[PDB]
Amino acid sequence: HWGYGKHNGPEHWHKDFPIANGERQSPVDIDTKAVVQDPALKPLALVYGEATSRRMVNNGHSFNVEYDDSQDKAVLKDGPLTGTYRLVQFHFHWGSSDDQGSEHTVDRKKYAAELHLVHWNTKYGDFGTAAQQPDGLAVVGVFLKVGDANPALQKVLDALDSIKTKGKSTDFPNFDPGSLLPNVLDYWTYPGSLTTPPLLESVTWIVLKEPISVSSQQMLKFRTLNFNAEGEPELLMLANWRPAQPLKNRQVRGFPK
Ligand SMILES: [Zn+2]
Repeated sequence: HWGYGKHNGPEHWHKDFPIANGERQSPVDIDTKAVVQDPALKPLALVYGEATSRRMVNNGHSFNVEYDDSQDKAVLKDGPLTGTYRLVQFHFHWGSSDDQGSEHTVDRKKYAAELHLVHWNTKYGDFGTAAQQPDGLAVVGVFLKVGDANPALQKVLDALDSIKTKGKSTDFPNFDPGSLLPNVLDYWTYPGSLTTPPLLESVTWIVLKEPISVSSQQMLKFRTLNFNAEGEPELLMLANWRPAQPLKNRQVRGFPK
């Protein structure tokens, strides 16, 4: 019953998911003057060479590109992390116009979209178990800044016609998730939550400082998706972002500064 409209949107999620008003909620605004250095932090290690994409799916809230996380195929290590995290899926958040859509903001600046690469700590054996633990998940966030068309990204947007409505899926093999990363991997990090229900406070957020590009024409395609299933009255997926939440006792750290 949750979504992003007037009566089911982020303001109302707390009715079914009281943790929405928790102490470690995401996204947040990254106040760059407040960012702290920490000598414990390392370079990110994105070990995506053997990444194996499987399918793309419209789940009525966004669309996900799913990865085979049966083995250590595409992993995230180092950065702020202890141990090894496996990539399970990535997905996007976007807005109804180009001036908004990112979930994290940077000194209150909003980008057109935000990509989330979701990973789980292999110490827990499976995603479901990892998801209930403070150190269980790690999500890399990447901003999409309107400008030049992005080839790579197009490679994803072309498949959207095959999954217009809720529950539809399409084969999507051999997509390199590294192709959607900036080449410089400087990051901000803070302890946070999933940005969609159930909003579990089990995420180590790693938000890249450098955006990737997307054109205005490309942004249109995200907005062609349907929230509804086929045979139901149309309700376009015009926007699917949660706004910034109170930072409360937390500090954002930056690497390398
Ligand atoms: Zn997300």
